[PDB]
This record gives sequence, structure tokens and C-alpha cells, in this order.
Amino acid sequence: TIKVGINGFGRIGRMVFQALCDDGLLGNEIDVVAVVDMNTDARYFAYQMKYDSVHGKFKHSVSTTKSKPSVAKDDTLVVNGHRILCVKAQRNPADLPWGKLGVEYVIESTGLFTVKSAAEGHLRGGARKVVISAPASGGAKTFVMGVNHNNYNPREQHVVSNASCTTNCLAPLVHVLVKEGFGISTGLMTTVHSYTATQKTVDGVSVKDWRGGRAAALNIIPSTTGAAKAVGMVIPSTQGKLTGMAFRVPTADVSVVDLTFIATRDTSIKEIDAALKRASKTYMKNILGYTDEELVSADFISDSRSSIYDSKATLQNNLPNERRFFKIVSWYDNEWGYSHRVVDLVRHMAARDRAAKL
Amino acid sequence: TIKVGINGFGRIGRMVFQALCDDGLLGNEIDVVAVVDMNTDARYFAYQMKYDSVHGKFKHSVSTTKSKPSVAKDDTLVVNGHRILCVKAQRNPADLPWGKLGVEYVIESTGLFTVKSAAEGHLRGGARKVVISAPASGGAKTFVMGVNHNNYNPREQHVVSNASCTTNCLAPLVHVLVKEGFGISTGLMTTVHSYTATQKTVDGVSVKDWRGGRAAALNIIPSTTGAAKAVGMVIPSTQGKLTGMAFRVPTADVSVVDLTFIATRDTSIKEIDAALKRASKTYMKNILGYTDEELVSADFISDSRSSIYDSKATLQNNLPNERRFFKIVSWYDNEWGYSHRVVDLVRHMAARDRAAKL
Amino acid sequence: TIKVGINGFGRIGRMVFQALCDDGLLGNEIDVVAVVDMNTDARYFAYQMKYDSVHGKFKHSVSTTKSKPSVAKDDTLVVNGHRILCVKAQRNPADLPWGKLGVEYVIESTGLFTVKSAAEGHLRGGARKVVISAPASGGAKTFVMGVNHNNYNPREQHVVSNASCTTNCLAPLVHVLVKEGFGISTGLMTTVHSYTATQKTVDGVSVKDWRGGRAAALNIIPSTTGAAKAVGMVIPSTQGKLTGMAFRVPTADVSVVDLTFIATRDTSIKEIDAALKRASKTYMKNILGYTDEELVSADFISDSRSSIYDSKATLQNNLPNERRFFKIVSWYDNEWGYSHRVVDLVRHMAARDRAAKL
Amino acid sequence: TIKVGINGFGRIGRMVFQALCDDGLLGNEIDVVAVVDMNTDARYFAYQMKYDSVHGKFKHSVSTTKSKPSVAKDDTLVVNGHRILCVKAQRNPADLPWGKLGVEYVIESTGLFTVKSAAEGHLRGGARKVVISAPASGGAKTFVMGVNHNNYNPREQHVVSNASCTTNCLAPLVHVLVKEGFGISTGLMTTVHSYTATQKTVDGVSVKDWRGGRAAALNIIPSTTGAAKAVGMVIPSTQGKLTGMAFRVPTADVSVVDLTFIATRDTSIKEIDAALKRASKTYMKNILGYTDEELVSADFISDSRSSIYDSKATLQNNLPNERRFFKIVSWYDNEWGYSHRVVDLVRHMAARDRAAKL
Ligand SMILES: NC(=O)c1ccc[n+]([C@@H]2O[C@H](COP(=O)([O-])OP(=O)(O)OC[C@H]3O[C@@H](n4cnc5c(N)ncnc54)[C@H](O)[C@@H]3O)[C@@H](O)[C@H]2O)c1
Ligand SMILES: NC(=O)c1ccc[n+]([C@@H]2O[C@H](COP(=O)([O-])OP(=O)(O)OC[C@H]3O[C@@H](n4cnc5c(N)ncnc54)[C@H](O)[C@@H]3O)[C@@H](O)[C@H]2O)c1
Ligand SMILES: NC(=O)c1ccc[n+]([C@@H]2O[C@H](COP(=O)([O-])OP(=O)(O)OC[C@H]3O[C@@H](n4cnc5c(N)ncnc54)[C@H](O)[C@@H]3O)[C@@H](O)[C@H]2O)c1
Ligand SMILES: NC(=O)c1ccc[n+]([C@@H]2O[C@H](COP(=O)([O-])OP(=O)(O)OC[C@H]3O[C@@H](n4cnc5c(N)ncnc54)[C@H](O)[C@@H]3O)[C@@H](O)[C@H]2O)c1
Repeated sequence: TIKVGINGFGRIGRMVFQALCDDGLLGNEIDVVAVVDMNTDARYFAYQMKYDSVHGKFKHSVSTTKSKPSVAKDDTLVVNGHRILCVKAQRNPADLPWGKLGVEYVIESTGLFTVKSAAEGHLRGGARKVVISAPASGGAKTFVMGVNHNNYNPREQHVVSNASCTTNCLAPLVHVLVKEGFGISTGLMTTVHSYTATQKTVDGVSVKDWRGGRAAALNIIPSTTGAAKAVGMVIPSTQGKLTGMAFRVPTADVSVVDLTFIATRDTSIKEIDAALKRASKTYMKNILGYTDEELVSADFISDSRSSIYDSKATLQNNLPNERRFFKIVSWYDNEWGYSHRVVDLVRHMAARDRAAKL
Repeated sequence: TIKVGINGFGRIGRMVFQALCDDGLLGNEIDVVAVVDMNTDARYFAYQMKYDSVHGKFKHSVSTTKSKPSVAKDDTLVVNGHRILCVKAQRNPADLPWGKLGVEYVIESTGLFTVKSAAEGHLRGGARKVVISAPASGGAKTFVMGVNHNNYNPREQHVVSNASCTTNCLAPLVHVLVKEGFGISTGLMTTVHSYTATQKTVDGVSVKDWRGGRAAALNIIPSTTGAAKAVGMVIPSTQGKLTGMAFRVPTADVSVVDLTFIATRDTSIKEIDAALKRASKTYMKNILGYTDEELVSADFISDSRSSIYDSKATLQNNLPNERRFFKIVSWYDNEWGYSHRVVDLVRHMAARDRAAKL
Repeated sequence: TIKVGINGFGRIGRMVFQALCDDGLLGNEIDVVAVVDMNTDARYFAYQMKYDSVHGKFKHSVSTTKSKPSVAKDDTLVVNGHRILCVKAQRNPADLPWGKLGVEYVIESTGLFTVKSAAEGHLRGGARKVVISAPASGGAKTFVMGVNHNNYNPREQHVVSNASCTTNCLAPLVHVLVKEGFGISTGLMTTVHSYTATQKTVDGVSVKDWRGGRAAALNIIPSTTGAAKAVGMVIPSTQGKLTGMAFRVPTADVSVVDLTFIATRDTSIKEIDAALKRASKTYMKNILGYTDEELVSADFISDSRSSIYDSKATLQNNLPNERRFFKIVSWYDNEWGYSHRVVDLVRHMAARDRAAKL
Repeated sequence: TIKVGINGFGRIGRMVFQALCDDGLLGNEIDVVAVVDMNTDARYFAYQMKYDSVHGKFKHSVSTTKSKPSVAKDDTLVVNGHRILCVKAQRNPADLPWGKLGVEYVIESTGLFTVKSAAEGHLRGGARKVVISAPASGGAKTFVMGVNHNNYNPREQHVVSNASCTTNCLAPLVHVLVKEGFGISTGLMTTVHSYTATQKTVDGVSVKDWRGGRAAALNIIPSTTGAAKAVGMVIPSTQGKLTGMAFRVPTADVSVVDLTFIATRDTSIKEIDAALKRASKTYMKNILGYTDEELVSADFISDSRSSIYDSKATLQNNLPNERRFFKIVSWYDNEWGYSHRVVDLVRHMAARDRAAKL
């Protein structure tokens, strides 16, 4: 993909940078030109980059410098040799130095430009392709790697969406259920979810979501989800046969899916279980994973899979002799894996604008 | 019920004593003679009784003294005027002074005599009726109030069991389903549960449940449950049609039930909603309640209902135009409500041994 | 104080309204005319008023309505019979309808006009007396009740400040030290503090306090404090003899002060203990309290004292035979008590503008 | 040290094993023969060894096998090539197969044999030297590496103590204060401490420490310490000039020291600060560490120093122009570093019974 920019430098924007460093690609394949956020103090950025409450220390050298010598405060990050420019946040993306800086693919991480025309200002700033790191609205095309990232059309798709974190976990499960031919005549899902950057420490103000403003670490907070819905988007086979809800509980990372569906033919949990495990070793490799150990949420932190099927949980917990009525359980680190998928899409698209394959 | 004894004085045994007190029954109707635990320092008991990290300060006067004046340390609780005797914990219940203290109904709260013959040792110490405040085994009778407490037979049942907390929350749900004639042909359930006194603070030893031993306030911990199972005991109609699992999340009290079921004949969530709200006002009154405000877990503390139906959560989150495939959400304060049902059971059983009716 | 207005309706502004209500002063003595925040949906206010994750459910009747019937959504709170007006938040306080609504004492609770000229804009909107519910700057007068509230001068002070919470807890401590004649020649202090509405749930952006931005419920976070500092303002006697720091620990409410000081003339902790317990019963009554039970943080919730002296903790933990080198431990519910002092200050100031004395 | 046994396999016993693996010494220098705990299911042990809620995954291969082929369940751990025997827990250490198994130094981690004669049963089981991983009583000799581990006398000291975790953090600080000649005429200390394996998840039973049985993750719990006291033991210069207390707050690892002392000569914080930093690079190397970044508790997890001096915290927070009255701040991961020190003592002692130096 080579020339890359990053809009909004926190958590995902931070984990996204990090993945492409950890996967050894910075300055051989992907060239992060600049990052942009609510400032340009390059050493806060370096502080944020080295020390993380959940995922741990950065395993790389972080350094700072000034572009030009009339600056006041260092304005460039120098990660493992490479120079990335800190740029000053803008209320409207049209005012980004994209074309000038020499950026062609930009990655959206603010959370303020979900609507497709909004994010489209990046193109107008001389950016060339936009990937919205969340569920976009207004006719942006949604991709879920390993389920439908082959629909990507270099001529058609210009501002795209990489879906949600929960959509990315649910989608790979439904795909092999449909493809190996068990089916979903209908389905319902819960997600037990870690708290995020949009919750408050103490009872706060949330005038659209009343329940969401309440004290984050003191509660279980029922909440809504669009994850299922969007699946229909990515697998149009399944439109309006699925839905769900979310509970937010006081854990700082990692989350899980609880899927209850009715099948299209007579099976057993035993046969589904075996199908899944095997897609792990074949076509869904490195997207879908699986486990048969007795693990807890702590144990998937920094796990770069999109979806990890908990085998004993499922087998242990369905009705015996049943033929259609099944539940499935699947983990996912909501920051880490999704962030990898963001880089995965970016390389794919590039390669495909015949921006050199890999 | 007049003469009562309590075996194991913590959490449940503490909540249970407190219940009958707040419900004003101590010394008019129920007569707590003695309690027993891992000692006989009555002031540690009083300290334990007056201050609680979750439910708050005791609204009653606590006081200690000694039975006879050659004792060493006070051994009688003097609550709001009444004199309860602190009694020394025993490895074997057949060694309790039940007959002698003059105790006839005894409340098992240790967690150590769930097996019917074990818990029968109380009858052997001169005790007369024994309620197990937890799912028993070995042919002890299981009761759920407002669901089947009327099958109680003064002649037949002497060691009985008031189910579990989750069984007491799910049970009334399914009840009015079957009754108002919706049916459950097949059902699956999840409960997101607060942690308990059997988890560990840090990674611990749990050779029976490996996942249970992990650090409790740092994890989501999948776990099993017999709760649905036991429902078919209480409503035989539904034997072998129900099952589910639990998730232990880092909250100290309150929990929630997520039921997903398939109806027996066509309906709409609209009508199921209504039927549930009516049952609240009629036959299931004070057992099952409902809410249509935007409450979170913390809002259910010290709520003495068995099951509380969350209406917005439900209505918001089902499929449109659906006939048979439905999901229901119900809250419950896992300590409190269950402690009140325990008292409710003792009284019923009492009046029924023509131990004077109310 | 009769006519009152409140600026910023959360936590403190919510606790402050609640205080005068529980202390039965709404509509006899104090007259809350209007409140103002980031909107005017009076039912979100009522939802906010009735349910609290820490302090519990409102013991009063909450109700909403509209001022005039061309409004769109209810805009008046109707608490226990009284009609408060919801008023639209303003970037600049000189744009408040103070004069017009007929408001004379206004309570600043936003956290945005600490600078004396800024907070003076209220006088400019027709308001008459302004209390800053947080340490102010720029020559605003600082008061601490039961320590120096008597220096208040109806003619002199118009924009005033009720200190901080920690300043309100430490201050009374040092007071009776100096008075009973022990002296402080030099002192240092730590407070172990609960987290607040300015921390972040996950690793966040805090370019001013770098350590402050880190995940709040996962850390011990050293931090500074001006609390001792401001003490020399309130007791000038001790200027430049005090200082200390804070540690932010993962609890939602309540905090503690750990004072270490050097006396002016010989004594024993035994005598210091006694003097403190007496002051509780005499001149500092209702401000400073004490305890000699084995209470933990949770036991201080909704405790309306300014400072609570932990006697066992202190006596247990000083050097034997020591004359001058001493450590003192005092608790405090950082939200609640301070909200009550704020009301206490308004009344005092009121009566003093001969706004009728109590 | 070569032949080593381990009594009680959790947390320290686990972190102690782990250190000597991580420091590359298993089966070149230290030979762990067997471990012993509340069972002999070698694969739980392997589960406990690989997955840790706080510190992360084991970076090594874990495997299981049976000693002899009539066993029922694997009974040997096979870590990175090496075979360690799982042995069955005993109520009295005299009944350990120490001499037979071929063990000479054993490491005590149960917590049940602190009294010197109790732990001395290991010698009587054919063990040769005992190191109690905690503060022993009854005339065991206490060592604090890098402060007085040179007093060790191969002929005199047979059951020794490696002190406490807090004693290990405090001791290195006082040592360079005394040695560089600033002094301690007197001192007082607080420690803000992570919760441990002896706290309860919910209000529990703790009849010696009432405050310690309360709900661990919901409170700040004042507590007592012997740490200061024991310093006098290790630095007899300082006997009865020091004391302290502990607060336990809801964080699962890492803790910090707050030291307030009066010096023996006129100095400045600037000169102390410089002394410390420099002992880091000289004689106290790898025991005492230091930092001048803006870090929080999460950032020292798995930090193998005994004591880490927070430079900005101290400098930021003392009185200006002061000459005698000072506080110091210092971090420590309570499991990790202390566990390294345990191995450090063991090698030292060995080398010294002329069990071959290094
Ligand atoms: N963290 C997760 O679990 C997760 C998973 C999948 C998707 N997402 C999505 O990613 C997006 C970001 O989430 P987040 O948690 O990483 O957010 P943060 O972690 O809340 O990131 C937001 C950043 O935007 C910056 N910012 C705000 N306005 C800006 C502007 N005008 N210009 C530049 N920067 C600006 C902020 O300074 C901040 O650093 C969301 O929209 C969310 O839907 C999050
Ligand atoms: N609070 C809940 O979530 C809940 C709800 C429903 C049922 N229950 C059940 O009730 C039982 C008690 O749980 P708990 O939470 O109160 O446990 P705790 O809260 O762990 O109660 C146990 C008490 O029993 C005492 N004890 C142990 N052995 C004893 C003996 N031989 N004689 C006398 N006292 C003895 C202990 O000292 C302790 O005080 C369990 O079996 C549990 O399944 C709990
Ligand atoms: N609870 C405590 O620990 C405590 C104790 C003593 C003092 N204080 C102080 O009181 C102040 C408030 O703290 P807080 O905890 O209540 O904050 P919140 O709890 O964060 O309160 C802030 C409220 O102000 C509102 N607001 C913001 N801008 C506004 C505007 N321009 N007009 C009207 N309303 C506006 C916000 O919507 C929000 O509702 C702070 O300055 C703080 O220092 C807090
Ligand atoms: N974890 C810390 O922060 C820390 C730091 C310094 C010192 N320590 C000390 O280490 C000791 C252990 O603490 P811990 O937290 O690691 O304990 P755990 O983590 O509570 O370890 C105790 C182990 O002892 C085992 N056990 C009990 N009885 C036994 C027996 N008869 N034979 C063999 N094994 C037995 C248990 O199964 C358990 O695994 C304590 O005495 C404490 O003083 C702890």
C-alpha cells in the first residue's frame, strides 16, 4: 500500500499503527507519512506509544525530532528508524494536507466521519482512498475480510467500511454455517462486551443512550447492536433473519459472542463443531480460530484472530440429541484483531488498484 | 413458624436473618433462637451484621452479652430487643443441640450438606424440618414459591430445597408462558452473573472447575448451570426442553437472565409483553415484577422480587413480525430476593403443618 | 437564602440540590428557581435524579411538565411539589437570565469559571452572589465552614469559593491542632483518592496531566494537590509549612487523608486522640466527627461530615513514647459531605446579608 | 544451588519457579526436583503454569507424563526438557520425602510454617537448608539481598527468612540514606497495596483482622504492617525509629512505598535525589532502580527490581527550601521482584556452603 495516513491517533489508530509495525511492514511495504490528532506534541505521542495499561510496553525504539528548526516543540515521531509527521487536527477533513503530504490511502479513526460524504472530504484533500474503521452510513461499501473482501472493485469502491468489531467476529461464524451447508433460517445473538472509550467513569451525560452514561465499572448495562443486521449486508443470503443486543460489563478489553440459531437441515452439535475446527485449518485460516482449553477473557488479550471458537463451552452447553436448535460461543479481543483486519484490508485494496500485489 | 435455627451465618444466612427482621417478624411470628458459625464471638457477628459493603447499614439496634457469666466472651446477639444464641460450628450436623435449644425449623446455609441424608442429620439432632437454601440432591423435594409451593405435603417432605437463585428467577418466567398458553417447545438460556464467595481474588486453586479459579475481578468466565434443568423438576411439563450456561462478570451483586425460546403456537412479543405485565398485577404478584425505565444492574440492589422483567430491553431487541422465535430479559438481586423467598417458604411450610396459618 | 440558581447539574450540582431537599429546605427556606445544563429535557434530568449507581434511589417524588404549551418537550422539574426550570447551557455566564428569573445566589458547578472575573459574569447577568464549589483563582475569597466562615463580609465578598473536598477534610484537622495548642511546625500529607469524572475509562488523552489520562479502574496514579497549600489561606498561621500529594485508586466514592506532622511542644497521641474526640462533641460538632470501630471505605458512603477521624487506625500506628512526630488518619465521602457544606455556606452568607437569620 | 525443592505451588512458588526458568538456570545450575501442593494432577499444574491473568502466557513448553506406569494420572511436569515431580501435600513437613528425593535446599511457599521450628521439619525430612519466603518468627535469620546478605554464615544459618515484599522495597531506600550519610533520626511510612490471595471477594470471615474480611475489590482497607520494624532487624542502626501502616486498594498487582523521615544533617531533596539515582548505577545495581517518566502502576508489572524510585513524584512533592523533613516514593511489583530475590538468595547461600560459586 506504501503511502498511508492516519486520522485520529488513539486506541485503534494506535493499535493499527502498532500492528503494521509488529507485522514488519513499516518502511518496506507500508509507509506511514503522518498521523493527526488533537495536537502535535510529538513526545506525548511517544508516551502513548510506549506504555499501555492493557497490552503492555512497545517492543521498539521511540524517538522525537522537529521537521524544521523554528518549531517550539518536536513534531515528528521516529519509530525504529522511520519519520512520521504529527499534523494538526481539523474540524473538517477537507482541510487536510493529504495531496501535498503525498498520502493516497488514509485510515479514519476519529469516529466523526462515519457518513460517507463526510469522510469523502479526504479524497477532496488530495487523498485517494478512504477506509472507515467502523460501520459507515450512506452507501459506503462494507467489507469483512475472508467473507467478502473479494467484491472489492478498484473502480467502484472509494470510501469503504471495515465493519464493526462484533460484525467481524459474528460474520466468519455464519459464513461457514451457510457454506458447509447447515444454514440459518433465523438467529438471535447477545454480546458480553468490554467497556470502551465512550463510557463514563461515573454516572455521566448520555442523552441519546440514557443507560450508557451510567457508571461504567460498577454496572451491567443492556445495550443495542447493529452487528447482526450488517451481516446481512456482507452475506445478503441472510438479510433480516438475524438480530441482537449487547451487555457491557466492567472489563477493559476482550469480549465474546453468544449465537443462538435454528438450522436449515437436521444435524448435531458434533458435526458443526467439527466443521468449524476444520475451517480453521483451511479456507478461513487466520481469520477464524479455535480452542479446546479452559480459558478466560484475560487469555485472548493481544490475540490477532477475528473470531475464536470456544469448543468446550459450546459442546458442554447444548441440548442432547437436538437437531436444529443450537448455540455457539466465540471470543475476540475487540481492539487487537480488528486493528489487524484494518491493515489486512488496506494491503488487499492496494495490491488491487494494481498498487503491486504481495 | 415460631422456633427457627440457622446453620452457617454468612451472606445468605445473614441476608435471611435480616429479611424476617425488616419484614417485621422477629418476636411476633418467627423466633430466631440460635445461629451457628465458625466461632462464638457475638461482637464479630454484630460487626458483621451492622456494616455491609453492598446493601448498607443495619437499620436496627445490635447488642451483645453472655448467656452465663463464666464464659470469656459475649455469646448472645441482642437484636432490637431479642436474644439469639451464638452456637459452635460442627463438622457433623447430628451433633447440634436442636432438640435441646427447642428448635423445630432449621435453615441450612453452610453449603456443606446438600445431599439429603447429610442434611437429615438435623432431624437427628432433634430438629424437625430442614430447608436447604440451595439445590439439594438425593430425592429432597424442590420448591419454587408462586410456582409450586402448593405441592408441599406436611406428611411427606421433611428435608426440602428452595432451589437456587437463577432457578428462582427463570422459573416464574416460564410459568406464565406455559399457563397463558404460549408454550415452550424448546429453550436455551444465558445468565450474566455477578461473582460469589467461591471465586478467588487472584488466580487460585479450583481443581473441579479450572476456569473458576482464575482472578475474579479481572475476567469474563464461562461457566455451567443446572438452573434450566431444575426447572423441569418444578414444572415437569418441560422436562428435557431447557438448558443454558453462565458468564461470571466483575460485579459484586445482581445478575440477569437472557432466555431464548421457541413458542408452541403463533404470537407476537407485543402480546407476550402484556401477559407478563398483567401477571405482575394478578397471580404472580410480588414474585414476578416488571420495569419499563432505562435501569442498569445497580438499580436492582436490595430489590426483593424473584424475577424482574425488563420491557424496553425485550421489546427493542426481538425480530419484527416474528411468530415463535423470542428472547426475554429478566433481572434479579441474587442475594436479596432469594433470601426473602427462603423466609416465605418457612412460613408457608409452617402454617401448613397447621403450625398456625396466616 | 430563598432565591437560588444552579450552574451545571451533575454530581456536585446534583448532590447539592439533593442535600437541601433531604435537609428539608426546599420551599420553606431555599427556593431553587432554575437549574442549567447541556440541554433542557426535564425527564432526562428526572431519570438522572431518581437513580444513582452509588448513593441509591431518590426518596422523593419526581415529575415533569412544560412551562408554556408550545415547547416540544417538558422543561420543568416538579420535585415533591416544587417547580424548577430547566435552562439552556451557555458558553458565557453573562448570557444567563439571572436578573430575569429573579435569582440572587447562584451555585457554580460546571468547572469552567474558576477564575474570579469569569465567574463574575453571573453578577452581570443580574445575579447577586456567586459561590464557586471548587478552589477559585484571582482573588476570590475562600471559606471553610467551622474554620473561618465568620470572616465573610456581606459588603466585601461577592464571588467566593468553598474550597475543595480534600481542603474541607484536612482543614478542620489542623484547626483543632493549632487551637488546643499542639502546633504544626511542619507538615506533609497524602490522600488516597477515589477516581472522578475527569479520569478516562481506558487509556486516554490528557496533555496537561499525562498520568491522569491512563485507564482509571486499572491503576494507582500518583497525582498532585493544592489542598495543604490552600490551608494556609484559611489558617494564615500555617503558610508555607504544609504540602502533599494524591494517589488515585480504583474506587468510585469516598477518600482518605494521611497527615504526618511535627508538633510545636511535647505531647502524646493519647492526648491528641482525646482532644479530637472532644472537639467532635463541642465546637467542631457536625463538621468533624470520629470513629473507633473497624470500618472500611464503603462504610462512609452518604456520610455528611466534612472530616471523620479514624481512632484505631491512628492509635495503632504511631511510634511508642513519641513526643512530636505524629500521624493522623481521616475519612471523607468526597461527593456528599462537600455538597452539604456548600449549602451550609449559602445559608450562612444569606442570613448575613441580613437575608433573614436562622 | 543445583538440588532444589518447592513447598506450596502458587503465585510466589509459581513466580519463583518461573524466574529461575526465565533467568536460564533450570538444568544448568538449579535443578528443581519436585514441587508439592494440594494434589498431584500434573496437568492442572501445567494449566496454572501457562496461563496467568496478570503476567501473561508462559514463554516455554509445558508437558506431562507419569513417573511409573501404574499411576492413574500423569504425575510429572516436563518443562523445556526437564522433569519435575509432583508430590502429595502433607500437614506436617517432617513427612516430606526430602532426603530420599535428593533435595538439599527447599523453598517454603505454603504460608503455614513461618515459626522457625515448624519449618525446621524440612531438615528432619532430609532437607539440608530452608528459605522461608516470608517473615519468619522464632529466631530465624532475616536477609535482604544487597543490604545484608553478606552476614550469611554457612555454619550458623539453616532455616532463614527472605523477609517480606514491602521490607524488600523499604530496606534498599533506608540503606543508601544511612550509608551516603544523610541519616534517619526517625521515620514513618504508608504502603498503598494491591490485594492478595488472603482477601475475600465478598464480605467474608476474618476473625483476627475484621477489616480484612470485607469485600476486597469494593474498598480501601486500612491495615497493619511489620515491614518497618523488620528493617531494624536488617539494619540494627535503625531499631525502633521506624513504623507504618498499609492501605489495601482494588488493584491485582504492583504496590508503592510512601516514606516520610527526618534527616540527621541539613540537606536538600535535590541531593538525596542525586544520591539515589547514582546508587542505581553503582553498588545497589539491579536491586534499587529509578525512573523519571510519568508512569502508573500498570507500568511496573513484571519489573524484576526490588525497589523503583519515582523521581518526578518525589521532587514534585516536597516543601521548598526544606532541610530535614522529606518524603520519598518508590514502586514495586510485589510478586515478581520478590520472587527473583528468592532465587538470588538461594544461589548466594549455595555458592557459600562452598556449593560452588558463580
Ligand atoms: N476500541 C474498540 O474496541 C473498537 C473496535 C472496533 C471499532 N472501533 C471504532 O473506532 C472508532 C474509534 O474508537 P476509539 O475507541 O479508538 O476512539 P478513541 O480511542 O476514543 O479515539 C478517538 C480519537 O479521535 C481523536 N479526535 C477527535 N476529534 C478529532 C479530529 N477532529 N481530528 C483528529 N482526531 C480527532 C481523539 O483525540 C481521539 O484520540 C470508533 O468510531 C469506533 O466505532 C472501536
Ligand atoms: N448469595 C447467593 O448468590 C446465593 C443465592 C442462592 C443460594 N446460595 C447458596 O447458599 C449457600 C451459602 O452461600 P453463601 O454465599 O452464604 O456462603 P458464604 O457466603 O460463603 O456462607 C458460608 C458460611 O458458612 C459457614 N460455615 C461453613 N461450615 C460451617 C459449619 N460446618 N457449621 C456452621 N457454619 C459453617 C462459613 O463460616 C460461612 O460463614 C450455598 O450453598 C449457595 O449455593 C447463594
Ligand atoms: N465530586 C467531587 O469529587 C468534588 C468535590 C469537590 C469539588 N468538586 C468540583 O465541582 C466541580 C464539578 O465537578 P463535577 O464532578 O460535578 O463534574 P461533572 O461531575 O463532571 O459535572 C459537570 C457538569 O457541568 C455541565 N456543564 C458543562 N459546561 C456547562 C455550561 N457551560 N453550562 C452549564 N452546564 C455545564 C456538564 O454537562 C456536566 O453536567 C469541579 O470543578 C470540581 O472540581 C468536585
Ligand atoms: N503474593 C505476594 O504479593 C507476596 C509477596 C511476598 C511474600 N508473600 C508470602 O508468600 C506466602 C504465600 O503467598 P501466596 O500469595 O503466594 O499464597 P497462595 O498464592 O495463597 O499460595 C499458597 C499455596 O499453599 C498451598 N498449600 C496450602 N497448604 C499446603 C500444604 N500443607 N502443603 C503444600 N502446599 C500447601 C496452597 O494450595 C496454595 O497454592 C505468604 O506466606 C506470604 O506471606 C507473598
